[PDB]
Amino acid sequence: VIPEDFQERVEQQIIGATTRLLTQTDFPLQSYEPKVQVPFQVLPGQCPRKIEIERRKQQYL
Amino acid sequence: TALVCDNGSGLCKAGFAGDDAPRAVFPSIVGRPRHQGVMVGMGQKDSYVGDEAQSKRGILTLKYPIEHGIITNWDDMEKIWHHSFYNELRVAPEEHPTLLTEAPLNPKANREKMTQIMFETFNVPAMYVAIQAVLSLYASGRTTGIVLDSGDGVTHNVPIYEGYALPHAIMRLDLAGRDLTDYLMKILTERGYSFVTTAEREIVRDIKEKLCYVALDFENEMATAASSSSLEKSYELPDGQVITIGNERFRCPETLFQPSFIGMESAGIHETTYNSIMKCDIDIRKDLYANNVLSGGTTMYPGIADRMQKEITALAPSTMKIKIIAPPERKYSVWIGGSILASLSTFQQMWISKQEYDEAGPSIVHRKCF
Repeated sequence: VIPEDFQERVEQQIIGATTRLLTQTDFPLQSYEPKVQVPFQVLPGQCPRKIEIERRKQQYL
Repeated sequence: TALVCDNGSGLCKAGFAGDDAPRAVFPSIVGRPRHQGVMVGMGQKDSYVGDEAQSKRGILTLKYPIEHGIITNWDDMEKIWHHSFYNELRVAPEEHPTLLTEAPLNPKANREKMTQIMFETFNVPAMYVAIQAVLSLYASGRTTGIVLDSGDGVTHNVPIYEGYALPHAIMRLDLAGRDLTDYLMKILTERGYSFVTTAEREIVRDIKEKLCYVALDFENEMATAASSSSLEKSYELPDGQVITIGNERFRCPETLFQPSFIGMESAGIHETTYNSIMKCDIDIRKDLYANNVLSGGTTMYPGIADRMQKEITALAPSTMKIKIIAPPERKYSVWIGGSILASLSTFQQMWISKQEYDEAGPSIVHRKCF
């Protein structure tokens, strides 16, 4: 048999996931992002732009 | 002996008459220390002015004086002149006739006010006024010319005939180096370099001086730039990040011909100049086609002479020898003209002077002057 429903699986779920709730805050996320001048479309082998943002912010924190 | 001071809105230039170059150049900015009580405690002077103001640009207040080519505040401009005379020129202003320069069509009151402030406060015995294009044509060395002038805060075209400006054919266009920097900033932001701070904006200005150039056949140039990396030119920021610019280098200059990129609707500079000469009279049109001369900072861009030559010829009837001329020093050339003009001994006979200055006084800058 192909049992009926995706929802039946979701109902069968049991637990609260790791991070979803305590992580919540009022702060806007993109607002965290430093300015940095790296283009949008880096040359392959360069870090793509979004990586630089994460790294810089993590260093700052 | 004589002094010459000039303001293409962007940067201002100070020089001794007859010299083949001005003795100092410094940028058109004033700044007051933000706590007056500290300043009076120090005795540190009223304002930083010229480049050291830039060196302190963050530590204090900064303001511009001559926006769109017009005096925004007299008191600031006189502080500029004070700094020029003492710090750059050192001379006693009382001892040396002095030349000051203005954009065209300056509202009449401003001429009188400017005269009054110079004569009464600065105490030189004699002074003269000139309209920038008129001095730049003097540097070119014609009485008979149509001038293109663009200092980074304004641009104009000016017909001048046997040494006079035919007023009605003058036009203003509010599209100048600042606007070009802002458009370039926008399009690099679309690349993702996102210059916004004053320091970065100055870096943009440097990029304009280093790497811009006009296209000829713009659509062909753009296509070839899209076709290949070979047009790329790279630059490294002061922080040591490398930035890479293609089509944008010529595309940014296009805005002069192509103001729809700015979303303003008056036709491009070539068109405006044609329409001006159309306001001038066929009697003199030929000589105007004969002497097209480029002035002020924006003319710095490579190749613009050829682009104008083509586009003017197209807009013109194909029945004259169009001749662009881009005298190498064209931005300084405005001041160079004044330097030679004041060098002319007969201009001493033109001098407006203290004795007249009592009775004939403020009005003669209208009545006697040109």
